[PDB]
Amino acid sequence: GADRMSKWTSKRGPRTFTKSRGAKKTGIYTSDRKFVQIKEMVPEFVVPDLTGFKLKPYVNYRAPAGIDTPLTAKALFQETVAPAIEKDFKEGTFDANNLEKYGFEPTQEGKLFQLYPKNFPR
Amino acid sequence: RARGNEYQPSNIKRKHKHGWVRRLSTPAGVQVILRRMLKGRKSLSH
Amino acid sequence: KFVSWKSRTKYTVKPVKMRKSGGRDHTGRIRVHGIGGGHKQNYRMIDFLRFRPEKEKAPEPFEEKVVVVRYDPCRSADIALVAGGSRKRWIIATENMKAGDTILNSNHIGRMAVAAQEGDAHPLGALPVGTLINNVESEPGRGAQYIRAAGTCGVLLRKVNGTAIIQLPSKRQMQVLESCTATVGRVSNVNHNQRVIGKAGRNRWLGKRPNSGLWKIRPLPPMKSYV
Amino acid sequence: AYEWGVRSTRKPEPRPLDRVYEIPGLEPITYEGKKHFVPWLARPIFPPWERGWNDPRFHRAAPIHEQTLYKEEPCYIFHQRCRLLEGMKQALWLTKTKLIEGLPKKVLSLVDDPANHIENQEQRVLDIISHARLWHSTEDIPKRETYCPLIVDSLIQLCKSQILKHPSLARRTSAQNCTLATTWNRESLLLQVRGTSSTILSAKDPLPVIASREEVEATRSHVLETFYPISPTIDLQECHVYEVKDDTGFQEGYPYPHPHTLYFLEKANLRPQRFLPEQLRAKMLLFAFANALAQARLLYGNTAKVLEQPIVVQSVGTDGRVFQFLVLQLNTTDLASSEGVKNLVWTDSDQLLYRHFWCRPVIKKKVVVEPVGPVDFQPETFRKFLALYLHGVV
RNA sequence: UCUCCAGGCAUACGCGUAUAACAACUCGGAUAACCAUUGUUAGUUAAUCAGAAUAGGCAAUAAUCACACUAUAAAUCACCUAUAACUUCUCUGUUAACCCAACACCGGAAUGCCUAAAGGAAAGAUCCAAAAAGAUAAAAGGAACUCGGCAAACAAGAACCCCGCCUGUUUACCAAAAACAUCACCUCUAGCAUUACAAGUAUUAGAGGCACUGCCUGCCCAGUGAUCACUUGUUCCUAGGGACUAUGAACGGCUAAACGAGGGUCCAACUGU
RNA sequence: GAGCUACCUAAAAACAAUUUUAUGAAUCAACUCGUCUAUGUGGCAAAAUAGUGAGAAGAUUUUUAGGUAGAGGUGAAAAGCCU
Ligand SMILES: [Mg+2]
Ligand SMILES: [Mg+2]
Ligand SMILES: [Mg+2]
Ligand SMILES: [Mg+2]
Ligand SMILES: [Mg+2]
Ligand SMILES: [Mg+2]
Ligand SMILES: [Mg+2]
Ligand SMILES: [Mg+2]
Ligand SMILES: [Mg+2]
Ligand SMILES: [Mg+2]
Ligand SMILES: [Mg+2]
Ligand SMILES: [Mg+2]
Ligand SMILES: [Mg+2]
Ligand SMILES: [Mg+2]
Ligand SMILES: [Mg+2]
Ligand SMILES: [Mg+2]
Ligand SMILES: [Mg+2]
Ligand SMILES: [Mg+2]
Ligand SMILES: [Mg+2]
Ligand SMILES: [Mg+2]
Ligand SMILES: [Mg+2]
Ligand SMILES: [Mg+2]
Ligand SMILES: [Mg+2]
Ligand SMILES: [Mg+2]
Ligand SMILES: [Mg+2]
Ligand SMILES: [Mg+2]
Ligand SMILES: [Mg+2]
Ligand SMILES: [Mg+2]
Ligand SMILES: [Mg+2]
Ligand SMILES: [Mg+2]
Ligand SMILES: [Mg+2]
Ligand SMILES: [Mg+2]
Ligand SMILES: [Mg+2]
Repeated sequence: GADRMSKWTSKRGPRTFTKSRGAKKTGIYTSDRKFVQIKEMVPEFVVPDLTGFKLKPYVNYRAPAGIDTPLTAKALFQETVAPAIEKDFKEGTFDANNLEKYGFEPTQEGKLFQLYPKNFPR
Repeated sequence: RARGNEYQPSNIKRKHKHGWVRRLSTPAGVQVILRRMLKGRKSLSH
Repeated sequence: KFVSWKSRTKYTVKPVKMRKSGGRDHTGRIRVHGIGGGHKQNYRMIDFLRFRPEKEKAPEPFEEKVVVVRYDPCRSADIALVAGGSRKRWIIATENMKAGDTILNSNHIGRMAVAAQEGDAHPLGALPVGTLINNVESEPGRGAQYIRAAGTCGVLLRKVNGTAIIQLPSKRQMQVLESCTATVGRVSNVNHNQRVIGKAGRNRWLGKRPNSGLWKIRPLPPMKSYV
Repeated sequence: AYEWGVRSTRKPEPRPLDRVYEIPGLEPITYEGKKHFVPWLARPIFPPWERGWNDPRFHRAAPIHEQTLYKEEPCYIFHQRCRLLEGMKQALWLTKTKLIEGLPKKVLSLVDDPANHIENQEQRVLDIISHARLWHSTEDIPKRETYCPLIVDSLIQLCKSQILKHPSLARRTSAQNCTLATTWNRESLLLQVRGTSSTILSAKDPLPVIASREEVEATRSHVLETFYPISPTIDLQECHVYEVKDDTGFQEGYPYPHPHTLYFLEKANLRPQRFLPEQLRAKMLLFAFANALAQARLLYGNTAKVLEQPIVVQSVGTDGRVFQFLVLQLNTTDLASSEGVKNLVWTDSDQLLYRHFWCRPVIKKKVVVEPVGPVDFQPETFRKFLALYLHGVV
């Protein structure tokens, strides 16, 4: 006589049954049955200053949309890294060991924001 | 006495007797799940 | 899913909570009939190696003081808390033990017979022939396994070389090494057999369920006709 | 010898190692690279894992022998829950004290004086008993864990009202849940007491000495009784990791340096969890003696000697109906030997404040056999209680 | 407003929007009104109600107003020693006339408080037939009824036979009993430990039978001369020669009472049988 | 498949009043059961209703979770019970 198709949520079942609705934890339950909220675990909204900002929600219908060109690794590399290496190659002051000079990161460990595995939310 | 009321609902009993974890505990139960997947059942277990 | 309650590794005088079986096994099927319910009971860990010298002590005869003679739910006989040194341990109590009495536990094998005082533990070699004993142990250092029920006494029939013949309460004669330890006297509750249950309900208190309601020589061919 | 713990309940023995490991020079192929178990590959052997930093939530303690305060010599600790098998006789031996029945004559004479008698004394005590047992709560029958603290606290407040007659009583104050501790030696045994008091009453002046120097010297003839085969340390905690400490309940500089009375409460609801009168007295003596000895060491240092100025401390213990009164005089700090000047303790035991209380009238065939109140109230017990409180003031 | 009825309010488990308003009047309620129905919009708000660091040492002393007592079936972390940490409120439950019975089912359904201050309506309208069901009353009589005093009664008292000792248990849905169990008694099996029996040990445990109690009967235990001699008996060596003997079964008649929705019987009363 | 039922394990709960030699005692509710009769017989009900009855501090009743599965389990044996 039970309903098999509806979702299992905390509203159903006995009182002992409990489960979350998808909210991220903001603290720890210590011994003695005490909740201890952690300030670092609570997301902080980084909101910029919008004074003097010229961009608004919509755009002029007369504004031309551009040709779609999704960014690629090569496109990023040419814009940022290529000029430095090309200039250094002409001067001859280039070596394999010092790729970090141009912006290469040997490892993501020690960075606050790691690209892989990602350690920051959107 | 009057019959027909043999179902005495209890969610703890229902999930323990027929739930996901119960079915995967034995190979016979896993095969139960495989059969229901092959048929296309929307509900594989309680 | 059945886990035995006998999971305590360290000896203590604190009573231990017992789980009942009902006659089932770890499989969950009845293996013995007539077992169910009863009064809730607590287990008091008995020490059946009377001569257990205390930790960090020499193996020489020592004495212990009888604190109290209690009633045991788990046994026909009654138990006595006995104290010596800094150690307390439950033991089986003999016929005449009282609180405040002193009992000896001796390793010494007397070359001559040792006077028999009820409650003291001596090697069977020390005892003289004919002395009633209880809590006998088949093998030296094993621990008492026989004659530990209420009122049961075993006679020491004979001693030859390093072996003695012990007549068990069933009159079955047994032999053991004279190094084995026995306790003098008969076990307590000498009148346990005189008890009258009186009513059916009293047995159900003791964890006993009622019996079921259900209610072969083959002749040889020469005798088959004449059966 | 029977071994405790059936094998089925023990931790299962490790499964045997894969035979590929036995072969020398061969590197087994395991499921380590997969990062999950598979039944058909060899089981990896992992080196012990170190987090690389300390996580308080998952701290792991070092073994006993690695603790800094680990010491070869055992120290037997007496604490609240210890129940001495031999009762007072064991407590007398441990503390090297002589027992005299009855309270000191000076204390007894205080309440014989009519002036000390409180106005409406009997009625107020009866009201305290009724309030402690019945009126204080909304429930039909209060439990001992509530009224046992309440009865004593009410009595102290009743006795504390005598400041009208005696302004000196303003020089003493009370604290609650105070820790007391001492370490001393008895005949090659290192003994420590760790304890607390339900209430501690302390004064700004020392209590008068009860026994004269001649009486203290006369105790040398008295010999501490022995209880073979039971050892003095039975029911004590054998501790190998311990720190030697002395505690009087307060830090140095406390304006009330002299403790006056210690109160101990058997407030447990269940009988098996409640100390018996004999064992309560032993606990009172050891806890009171510890309080006295800690004070002695603070004043006179760590030396062992017979004290020129003895220390007097009082102890009261009750389960809410029975009261035990104890007076201790500390005469010596030379306790290592069992012979010489001995301490003196005066005890009045098993004093019934009231025999029984009926929270609800007893009715038999519509006849009120017993009224709803205290039964067989004994005012004598409170007079002893009042006498000890007034001691050292009047 | 009136007449009458007398299980209500909470929690648990369960149920899953049936909650509330509006709008509809197709379907659903076994009919209307009105909605429990359809559509749309809303709703249940908690730091107290409810759910969701480590290693050592260690315990004889029920509950019942716990005192006195008596009892037997023997009956609920703490505290201490060290180590580590050195200020916190997020998450989830909360509606209802509701659940299990295919139904808006005279059914089943735990606990706390209370017994009307809470909660409800037996009659859609009319008529006053037969038969059928239920309630009340009965002249004279009082079991003449009937298989049977079934049912009913202004009665609800007495007594005896049979069976079972008794309180219990059983064929859910045609048998509640004389059957089963039962204390007591008897027979058989077992001399022993780390998962049942049992952390037990012959006064124990298991298997099974059977009313107990007291009272009877008496299978039986070589003979003859007396602890003693010969004949037997059993073995061998060959009919001879040695070697060796060393209370109680089966049953019964009934403690003899008490008790019973057991099966028969009788008297008194009572009655529309 | 043991959310019914049979038995068991763990943790819990309920039992007013009245008498008694003090209890598997007595009277009688709540509660559990189901003696006898009538109704009902596609019923309110795939076993009920209405009366009348039995036990009602115990071998009592009841709640929650767990256990034993068909060549089997459970059974105070009715070859009864296991949706
Ligand atoms: Mg069905
Ligand atoms: Mg149920
Ligand atoms: Mg039978
Ligand atoms: Mg409307
Ligand atoms: Mg309609
Ligand atoms: Mg509505
Ligand atoms: Mg609607
Ligand atoms: Mg609500
Ligand atoms: Mg139906
Ligand atoms: Mg109303
Ligand atoms: Mg009508
Ligand atoms: Mg009539
Ligand atoms: Mg008539
Ligand atoms: Mg006739
Ligand atoms: Mg006729
Ligand atoms: Mg009739
Ligand atoms: Mg019967
Ligand atoms: Mg009966
Ligand atoms: Mg039945
Ligand atoms: Mg039937
Ligand atoms: Mg019947
Ligand atoms: Mg029937
Ligand atoms: Mg029978
Ligand atoms: Mg009957
Ligand atoms: Mg007649
Ligand atoms: Mg079940
Ligand atoms: Mg009652
Ligand atoms: Mg009865
Ligand atoms: Mg009755
Ligand atoms: Mg009756
Ligand atoms: Mg049954
Ligand atoms: Mg049969
Ligand atoms: Mg048959």
